[PDB]
Amino acid sequence: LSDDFKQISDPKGYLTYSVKYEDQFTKKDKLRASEADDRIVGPTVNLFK
Amino acid sequence: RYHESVLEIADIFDQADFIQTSDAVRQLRALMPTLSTSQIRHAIERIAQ
Amino acid sequence: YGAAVVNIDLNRDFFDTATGIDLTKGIPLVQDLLVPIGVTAGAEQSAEY
Amino acid sequence: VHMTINERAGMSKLVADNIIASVIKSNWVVDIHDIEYTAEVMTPSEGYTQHVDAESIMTAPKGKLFHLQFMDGLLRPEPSAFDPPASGEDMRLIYPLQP
Amino acid sequence: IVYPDPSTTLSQSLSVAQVLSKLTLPDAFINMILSGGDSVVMRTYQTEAD
Amino acid sequence: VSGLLMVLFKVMTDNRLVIVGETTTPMSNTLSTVVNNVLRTTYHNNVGVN
Repeated sequence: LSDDFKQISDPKGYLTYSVKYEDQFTKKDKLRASEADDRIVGPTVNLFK
Repeated sequence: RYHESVLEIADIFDQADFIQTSDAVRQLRALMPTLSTSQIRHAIERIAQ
Repeated sequence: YGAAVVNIDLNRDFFDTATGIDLTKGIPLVQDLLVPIGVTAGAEQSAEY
Repeated sequence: VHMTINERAGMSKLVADNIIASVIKSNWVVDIHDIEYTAEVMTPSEGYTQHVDAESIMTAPKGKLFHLQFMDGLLRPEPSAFDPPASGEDMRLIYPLQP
Repeated sequence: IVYPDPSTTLSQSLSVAQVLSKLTLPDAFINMILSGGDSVVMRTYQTEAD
Repeated sequence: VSGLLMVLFKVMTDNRLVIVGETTTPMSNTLSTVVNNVLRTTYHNNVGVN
């Protein structure tokens, strides 16, 4: 009757996490912990290096 | 003095023509991981084709 | 005369690749039945048993 | 001590080395569970065909079952009376407890 | 007047009754296993004594 | 103060329906133990940070 709502697939969000590390301590080489977990956990471990 | 864990096989009918299957079918089911709705649908399809 | 071990198991003939059954290791391993769906399959899984 | 690892997925590489070094240099008894394997007996003659490492036994994926062969060697002719001796030999590192 | 022979219809349905029985077999089987059946999983408490 | 009047405006006229685009039904074994307890059945594909 009247066109209204729009549909997405993956929602965005207003508030998000932002991290700022410093060097001398960081190790950007290792990004792995498991197999089917490295896709369920991290980025939830790569934003908390 | 605690309990334990056993199985009945439904022998407490002594009435024939029922209780055809036995103990071992449950052991296989519990041995299985867990099957989701879409996994069962996939499993039915594969054995059929 | 001079045989080390003589063991018994599933027949390599009766259950053949014509029905999906494959057993080189001694364990009846099928390729697909129950699997993670949205995610791609693995090179080797315990579910294949 | 008598160790017993249940979660062999969260341990860091340094912890695994400590575990795999204290067994050697302090006689620790360690244990694994999530590891799944298919075992098949092997004849004395010819030897082994495949050998794994003690570092890979600590990083193997939860649901990936590899096979590790066990040496039988029940029937094997002993050496002759005249031959060179030996000096502090074989150390074995893994044992099945199924059995 | 033409009378249709009974051969073409008796065997026609006989094969259709075969497809259904062979098609419904997998889901009546894999479904059967995950039901358990003919079991209970019970527990027995000892009234002291022995 | 003008910038906040743009944030408040953007949320006010926000009409978005949510279709389910992506998922995975992970096999109960590969994910170890702590993570098994955490998740119920299926998850999406873009699990964020927590």
